[PDB]
Amino acid sequence: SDVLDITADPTTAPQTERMMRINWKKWWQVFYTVVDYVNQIIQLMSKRSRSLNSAAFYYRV
Repeated sequence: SDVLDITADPTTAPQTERMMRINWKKWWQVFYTVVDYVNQIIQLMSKRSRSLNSAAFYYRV
């Protein structure tokens, strides 16, 4: 497919190892996503100077 775009797909390995690694990467990716999410709030904090009511949205509800 394409000009050598797909020339490394047939690893032909129906093994639980790689599959479980994908399962682990799914958790691992969202684990850094939840961090990035909070990090984004910290970026928002810069555009929304004085984010006391924002960060403490818990008590705001």
